[PDB]
Amino acid sequence: LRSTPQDELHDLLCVGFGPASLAIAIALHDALDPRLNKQPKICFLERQKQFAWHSGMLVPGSKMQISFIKDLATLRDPRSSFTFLNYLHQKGRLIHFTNLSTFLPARLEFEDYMRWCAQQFSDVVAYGEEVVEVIPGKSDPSSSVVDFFTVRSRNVETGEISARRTRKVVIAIGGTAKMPSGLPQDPRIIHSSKYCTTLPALLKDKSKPYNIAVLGSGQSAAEIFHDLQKRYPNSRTTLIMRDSAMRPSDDSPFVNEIFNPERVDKFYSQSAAERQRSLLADKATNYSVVRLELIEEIYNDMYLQRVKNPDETQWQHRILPERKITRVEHHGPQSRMRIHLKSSKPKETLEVDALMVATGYNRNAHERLLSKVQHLRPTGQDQWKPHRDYRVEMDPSKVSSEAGIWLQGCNERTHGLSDSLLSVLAVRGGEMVQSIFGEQLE
Amino acid sequence: LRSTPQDELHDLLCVGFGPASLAIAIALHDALDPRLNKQPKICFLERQKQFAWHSGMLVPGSKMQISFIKDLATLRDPRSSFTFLNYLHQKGRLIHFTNLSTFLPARLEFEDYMRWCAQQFSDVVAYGEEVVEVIPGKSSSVVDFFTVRSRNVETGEISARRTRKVVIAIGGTAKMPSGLPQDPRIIHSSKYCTTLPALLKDKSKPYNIAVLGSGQSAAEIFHDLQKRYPNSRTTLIMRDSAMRPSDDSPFVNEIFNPERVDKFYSQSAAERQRSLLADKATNYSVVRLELIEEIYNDMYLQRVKNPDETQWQHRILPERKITRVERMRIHLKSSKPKETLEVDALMVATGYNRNAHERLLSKVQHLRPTGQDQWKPHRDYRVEMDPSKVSSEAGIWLQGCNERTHGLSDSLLSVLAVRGGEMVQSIFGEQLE
Amino acid sequence: LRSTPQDELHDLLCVGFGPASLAIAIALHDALDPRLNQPKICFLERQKQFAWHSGMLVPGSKMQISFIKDLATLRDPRSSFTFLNYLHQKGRLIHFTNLSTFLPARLEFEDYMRWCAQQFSDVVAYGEEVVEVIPGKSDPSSSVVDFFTVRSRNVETGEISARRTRKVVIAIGGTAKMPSGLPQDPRIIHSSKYCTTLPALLKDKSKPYNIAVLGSGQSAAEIFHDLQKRYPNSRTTLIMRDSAMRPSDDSPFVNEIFNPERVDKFYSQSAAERQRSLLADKATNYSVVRLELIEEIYNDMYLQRVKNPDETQWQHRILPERKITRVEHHGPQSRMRIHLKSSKKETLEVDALMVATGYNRNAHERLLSKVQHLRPTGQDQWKPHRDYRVEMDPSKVSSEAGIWLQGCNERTHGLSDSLLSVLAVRGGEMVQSIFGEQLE
Amino acid sequence: LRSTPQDELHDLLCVGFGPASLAIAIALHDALDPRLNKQPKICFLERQKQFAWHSGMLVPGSKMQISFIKDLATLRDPRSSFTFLNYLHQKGRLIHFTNLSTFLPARLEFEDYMRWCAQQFSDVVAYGEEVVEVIPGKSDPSSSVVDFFTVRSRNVETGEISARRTRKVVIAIGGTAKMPSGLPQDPRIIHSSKYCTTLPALLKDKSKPYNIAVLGSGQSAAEIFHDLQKRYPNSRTTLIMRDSAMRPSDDSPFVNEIFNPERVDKFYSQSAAERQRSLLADKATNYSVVRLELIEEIYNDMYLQRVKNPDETQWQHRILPERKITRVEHHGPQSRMRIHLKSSKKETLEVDALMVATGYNRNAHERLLSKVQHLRPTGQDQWKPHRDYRVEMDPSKVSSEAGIWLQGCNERTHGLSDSLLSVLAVRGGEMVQSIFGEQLE
Ligand SMILES: Cc1cc2c(cc1C)N(C[C@H](O)[C@H](O)[C@H](O)COP(=O)(O)OP(=O)(O)OC[C@H]1O[C@@H](n3cnc4c(N)ncnc43)[C@H](O)[C@@H]1O)c1[nH]c(=O)[nH]c(=O)c1N2
Ligand SMILES: Cc1cc2c(cc1C)N(C[C@H](O)[C@H](O)[C@H](O)COP(=O)(O)OP(=O)(O)OC[C@H]1O[C@@H](n3cnc4c(N)ncnc43)[C@H](O)[C@@H]1O)c1[nH]c(=O)[nH]c(=O)c1N2
Ligand SMILES: Cc1cc2c(cc1C)N(C[C@H](O)[C@H](O)[C@H](O)COP(=O)(O)OP(=O)(O)OC[C@H]1O[C@@H](n3cnc4c(N)ncnc43)[C@H](O)[C@@H]1O)c1[nH]c(=O)[nH]c(=O)c1N2
Ligand SMILES: Cc1cc2c(cc1C)N(C[C@H](O)[C@H](O)[C@H](O)COP(=O)(O)OP(=O)(O)OC[C@H]1O[C@@H](n3cnc4c(N)ncnc43)[C@H](O)[C@@H]1O)c1[nH]c(=O)[nH]c(=O)c1N2
Ligand SMILES: NCCC[C@H](N)C(=O)O
Ligand SMILES: NCCC[C@H](N)C(=O)O
Ligand SMILES: NCCC[C@H](N)C(=O)O
Repeated sequence: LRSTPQDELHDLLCVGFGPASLAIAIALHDALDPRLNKQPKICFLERQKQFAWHSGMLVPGSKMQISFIKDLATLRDPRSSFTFLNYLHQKGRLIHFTNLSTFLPARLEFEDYMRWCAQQFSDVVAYGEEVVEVIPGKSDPSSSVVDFFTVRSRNVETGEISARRTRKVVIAIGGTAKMPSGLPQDPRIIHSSKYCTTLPALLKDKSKPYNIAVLGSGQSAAEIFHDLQKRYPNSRTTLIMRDSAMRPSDDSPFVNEIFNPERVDKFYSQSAAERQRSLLADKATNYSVVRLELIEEIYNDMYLQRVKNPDETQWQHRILPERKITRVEHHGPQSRMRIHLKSSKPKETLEVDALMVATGYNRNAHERLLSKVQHLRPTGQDQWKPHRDYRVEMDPSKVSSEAGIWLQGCNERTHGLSDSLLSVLAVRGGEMVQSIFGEQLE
Repeated sequence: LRSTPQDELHDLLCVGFGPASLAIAIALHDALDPRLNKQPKICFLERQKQFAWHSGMLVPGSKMQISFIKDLATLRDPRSSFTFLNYLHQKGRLIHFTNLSTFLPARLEFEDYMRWCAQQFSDVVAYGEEVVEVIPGKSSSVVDFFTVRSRNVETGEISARRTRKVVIAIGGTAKMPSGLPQDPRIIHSSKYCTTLPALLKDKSKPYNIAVLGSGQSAAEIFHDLQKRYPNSRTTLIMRDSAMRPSDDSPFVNEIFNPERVDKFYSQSAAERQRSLLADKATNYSVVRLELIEEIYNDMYLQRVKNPDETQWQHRILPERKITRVERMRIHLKSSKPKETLEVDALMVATGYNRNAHERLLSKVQHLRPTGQDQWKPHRDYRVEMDPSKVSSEAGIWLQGCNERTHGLSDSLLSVLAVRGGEMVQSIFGEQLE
Repeated sequence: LRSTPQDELHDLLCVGFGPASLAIAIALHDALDPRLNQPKICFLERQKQFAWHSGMLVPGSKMQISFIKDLATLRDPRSSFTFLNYLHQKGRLIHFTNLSTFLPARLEFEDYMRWCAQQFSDVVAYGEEVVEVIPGKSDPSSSVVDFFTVRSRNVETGEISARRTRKVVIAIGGTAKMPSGLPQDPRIIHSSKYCTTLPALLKDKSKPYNIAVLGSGQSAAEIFHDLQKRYPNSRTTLIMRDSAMRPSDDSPFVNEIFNPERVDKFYSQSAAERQRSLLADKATNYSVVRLELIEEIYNDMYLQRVKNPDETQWQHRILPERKITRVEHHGPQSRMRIHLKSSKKETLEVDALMVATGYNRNAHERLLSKVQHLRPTGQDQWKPHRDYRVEMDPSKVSSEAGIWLQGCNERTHGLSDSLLSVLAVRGGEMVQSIFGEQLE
Repeated sequence: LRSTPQDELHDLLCVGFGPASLAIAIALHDALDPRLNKQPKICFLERQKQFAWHSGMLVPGSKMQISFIKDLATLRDPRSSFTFLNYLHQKGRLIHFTNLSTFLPARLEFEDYMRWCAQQFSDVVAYGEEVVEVIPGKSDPSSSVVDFFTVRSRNVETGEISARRTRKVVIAIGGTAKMPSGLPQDPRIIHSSKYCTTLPALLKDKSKPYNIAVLGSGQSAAEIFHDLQKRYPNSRTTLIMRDSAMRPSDDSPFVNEIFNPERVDKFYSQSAAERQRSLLADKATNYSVVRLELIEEIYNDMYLQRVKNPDETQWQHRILPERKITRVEHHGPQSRMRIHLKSSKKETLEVDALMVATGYNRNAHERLLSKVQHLRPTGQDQWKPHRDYRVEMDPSKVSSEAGIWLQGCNERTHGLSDSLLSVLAVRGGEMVQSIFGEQLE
């Protein structure tokens, strides 16, 4: 994809360059390849200084939780140059991965696969750009009708505010860390999204006997609890969960069909109540769950401590189920905080050097980013309403049919449990290219 | 165990000789064995003509869903002669089972294990006897024994036995949808292997057979039908969108540990009810993952041959409910808050109710304390009796129907070895000291 | 690929259209595709349509090789002839993803190869059984051989036809191997003819036939296991010389001998090291069974032990360390009498004996008999170079003419030679060696 | 079992208190329990200061490679108190092990079970006792036939020599470390049997970037190669194997029937040629093989290194196949040795240690029995045990009330299960009937 001058009127601007935007960029490339099919002025803005995929949780040994066939191209076109298999071949690694007999690459490897993808679009991506607002624009003096948008971004290095004009906008900014409201702010209280990048700076000495607590019972909580035991081999770690136990993620094959690309149509057209009941019944596919293999390795590690000492209170690493944090003392010059625990049903204290908080994410950042254009929604809406093709509803007497804003990655409530994942990314990128660029390339 | 003359006043009579009563019999044997602990008058009444474990569902290839370590003795005393490993050694099969490298024996094999246990108690078990009522007795207004009346299934004659203590261990009764009519071609899962072959005699005919439900039994029946009638057209009808996997992940699975019954029983009703609901995936409306996948590959091969799933020989109809049954004509609607199948048979795999003891005890429920509409079992499974109406040497115990008070392990094999031990100490404890 | 008129001088004629030749046609197609980067080519195939070992497409049989080792992906994952691309064209890619397996059903993997093969219909002549490769000399003044005449028998009409080509590839797989001393009888059927021939012999699926199976490898286990479902009342007997079925090896360090990049290193080794290396890796391919199938068969036997502790009474039995000493097959009797002795006093009466004893890969020697005098003086076997071209006497054969062997070269090229393992990459090298300079 | 006074004439003296002898003592207990069936003078001598099972190879995370049902009692009688399942019950862990859902306990745990068994026989076991010779004895001067043996043991603490008299002797001494001949003696060259016990004493600082080499391709080499990478996370380890690859151990179910106890009869009665051919064809069940799960993990580790750098030669931890050591230079002050390698059809490594995982020889019984070697029948140069493991003696030189039995060193005559735990439970039973059968009847 060729770059467009920054001051020119773009056909599309995407906010964020994570996998969701990357799959749009790939799909456009493939849609423009005569070899694969029957140029738009595009750019991408990403706040990070270079492409990176959840680097705070690139835990040593952590694995993907989705078949590599669900990559950024293969489900739309296995012939694409951006398949995961073509990447291995380009690296001289395909025969070697074949002998792994796994559908589950290491997270480190799949991120390098996406880095290999992203770097081929570097001419159309501006890194170190934090988008802060979308502002309406009207190109014609005669009309009060909005027919473009001005996107404003702050450069993370200079702080300078730059402005770009585009006819259409995509918001693909993933999630922001979700914290329990009652925890106080403190350098020693670190969300899972920043585990690998900040906790080593906080606890520099790998051999010191730190007390480190982990809050949560889902995949990130189990991976952090397990990694800590290897990363700090002399530590005393504690897993604090509201649930009675870690529970297994569900990717049994019939259940897993809710993630098929062709289900988005059927999910979207069902009623709101039916959608919420469906999301709840399938909660075990994605939320507050741990891969069984990790459950079993952690259970075996607990069992070995039981062999060595039958008294669980003396174990080096413990799990405290059905617990909730009632108070955290974080004042004073001392190394450690005092966490107060009660049962999580409708006394005990831990002194810890750090509390890792694995409570997931919110996906509501588009509301702050779009506030200066929310007066363009149809009358009476307090939320953005994406259509099946992901374009939000605008008042048609206020917005031209040539302008629009699309949302990506935050539509689980309307489009299904695959919306925030990689599951439908290859196909969605294709649908998006037809939606945003169809008539232009036709 | 030696027999007691039928006309004598027993120390204990157990109603039903399924695994729960068998473990009680085994625990008593071990309690009386000097090798294991350095005789009470007992007897068992069983409706079936001989020992059998869910004979309607011994489908070919069906496996146990619980480790063989959870047999009728091992968790209580690994040295017992009634362990599953001791049974295999007695059969000359222990080295061969070792090499299977499985904790989950065939259900056919596990039934044989318990049959082998049961035959060692043949002298105290009366088979072909349907208990029909438990009546109070007064040896005064204080009740100090119970008269248990049973109908012989062969003669129909009503026999009567007197006992100081009674155990009700009668498992469950088939739970049916209220809207199904009575017809020989509508069969609960409990009678699948024993009744459907007599109905569908010719294995090669193109029968249409429907299977109702989405749990382990529905999947086993659905899958077995395709092998048993290879030209049939089968349909699995589920209210749910998919079969879901059973959970025995190791931390979740500790709720079935024997020492958790103490903590579970002492929790409040609300905590017990919420605990049961969150752990529902361990036992209800769930299928062993291996079977889900096996069935999925079978669907996949049909997809290879025909991309149109509506033309497939064997189908799954998710999110459906039966609205009427009129070959029978099944009418289906969506199960969310006009389809028809014509079927030669309807298999109904909807589980069980365990409330059959209430009718069996109806004539003694006036001995409960004032204001009770249900039997209230204590931790040791003894039901509360009015202390001014029933002597303390008399009482009634419930087994297998106490999930609400004692946890999800109550109707399963999980805690039987240990529970038998508690039951023998509960019921015969002071007698043996 | 466009067809070449039959009477014209071809650049390449391949004998056989199985997977080995199929990887060649796909490779040449891709070499000519501008997205990824015409010779006069034709393929002759004895079968009337494309088919891959149809006698052993037993129900539930699975591949023993990763779908990644299909006919294109290791050479170019972008090719249109990949297995993942096949699934996508059939609208089945998402459903296969949820299978979570690298091992498709053999029935499915054959449909993928048929789907590929159908795109070359214009350059494949089916129903043509090649019978000889004859020398040709274009110049009456020269004694030099510079083209070859391939004669093929029409399987329907019996008519013989001749096609001329400068270069020949022999890609004809293997021939059924039978133990000498078994006699010929319609009730004695090699594994290669199981699905196509046994139903014609034993028509009644419910009759209590006695059926014996000879061998201890993958096909023997699959036939033994399939018979029990196909004839549910039968008595089956698996007769093995070995003491037990042994598991096939695709553990990851060992499995690298099948890497495409091992063909160079293996080939450059001496005969002794090559003969020794093949021997040490026998468990990857010969007289071995998929562990999962071993475990299933074992579970079936254990259940019979639950039902009856006397092994002699079992419906289905395995007889280890046995050899067949004699077969009585004349007489009006439906059944044969197989006489057994230990292989270090048994008779079986059987309605059929299935023989799962593998293949020989020497059939090209008869097909090349009329050109073997072009070999260098003193050779008794065709000597394939690294690029699979056989050594010819350079004073007898022009440098523009040659013959290549495919699939029969394990002795020089390693255990992957007769499998699907290196076909994608080998198809590509073959196109470079045969057509490289032409496409310059 | 009740102890017998040291100076008295014993019925049985066992050299060694490892698993083979432990199953015999357990079997004798169970034979004497009226609870299990319808006391002989016994004592056990063990060189180690207390019971231990290959503690040099109790690698963290190491698993058993045999189902727990093949413990020290269960195949002979599941009702014994010495079963693995009963041990868990005594330790209050049975339900917790059940939820593990594995037939393969940790090596750490299974050793603890045998320690739990062994401690119940502490009264008949003399630890720290190295038996050095067995000496013929004649109770009647005028008769020329031997009817007892004197077993002499050296105390590892004091050096004091102790002699004990017995009518029957069992030799159950496991193996001695087998080293390749061309390797020299050096403290930085340590056999695998001494890994956990010696290597940390050599390489004290776990964080320095040591070069450590491992020689071999079987289970022990892979276990040590994998463990070094976690134990010394900054080290560079090298696995050197003569074979081209690590190969999976075979315990598939039909092949695995060779370890069934009832097969010992059929195997023993085969001719030497058939037995030698049988051992070779089933070699992948026990020799130069690694548990598949470990192979796959080591392979995943190599693959991740390939992800980080495609050039193998720059990798931290490497595997060098089809290699042989042609020379080791180890003289001088330089901390590292120089290993010289050639293909096994000029490469050199500087190493701080060479771990040698080359298995064992089981011929130590010949030196120990040298002073009784003249009692064998004429023309034998090796001890030949009968099916019941009793060695052949000249019947004119030794009374029938006396004899010597071998345990664990009889693979050649009794099958691949002989050196393992596979038949210990049943064999212990046969041994008590052979040695004490008439005595208890
Ligand atoms: C540790 C961990 C592990 C997994 C997963 C999450 C996490 C945290 N996921 C789910 C995950 O959401 C998914 O893998 C993708 O990251 C979805 O990509 P998105 O593009 O929607 O956003 P994502 O968070 O990937 O990327 C969003 C981008 O937007 C940028 N951005 C934010 N604000 C901006 C602004 N104001 N201006 C410009 N740019 C901005 C961010 O920097 C980021 O680069 C997953 N899914 C799956 O299918 N399989 C799996 O195995 C996993 N595993
Ligand atoms: C098909 C199937 C498969 C499984 C299971 C159930 C079913 C239906 N279960 C759970 C099952 O309930 C449990 O294994 C035991 O059978 C419970 O034993 P009870 O004897 O308490 O009931 P159960 O039904 O076993 O026994 C009750 C007995 O009383 C008799 N009876 C009833 N009424 C009577 C009367 N009025 N008079 C005299 N006798 C009477 C009955 O005939 C029966 O023999 C299971 N659990 C587990 O832990 N692991 C597993 O894998 C499975 N698998
Ligand atoms: C039951 C079974 C199962 C498997 C396998 C074989 C068998 C029999 N194979 C091994 C097999 O060799 C391989 O898969 C490929 O078929 C190799 O194909 P070839 O083209 O080399 O010849 P192959 O035998 O496939 O086909 C050669 C073709 O040549 C044609 N032909 C022969 N002689 C002729 C003549 N005289 N005139 C004209 N045409 C002629 C034949 O008709 C045939 O179609 C396998 N491999 C693998 O990599 N993974 C696996 O899981 C398996 N599984
Ligand atoms: C690291 C490792 C791991 C395993 C195994 C071996 C090794 C090295 N084995 C095989 C192993 O040989 C077997 O488990 C038992 O050790 C066999 O016991 P032995 O009694 O033959 O003695 P073993 O070799 O156990 O012990 C012999 C004893 O004799 C003593 N002794 C020696 N000489 C003496 C003397 N001169 N005087 C006094 N005492 C003396 C020694 O001190 C020692 O205690 C195994 N098997 C299996 O079935 N499953 C498995 O998973 C494994 N795993
Ligand atoms: N959390 C990851 C879920 C991935 C999903 N099961 C899929 O197969 O697409
Ligand atoms: N017969 C199967 C050979 C496949 C080979 N192990 C491979 O991985 O290429
Ligand atoms: N090397 C350990 C051998 C274990 C053996 N396969 C058995 O089943 O006894």
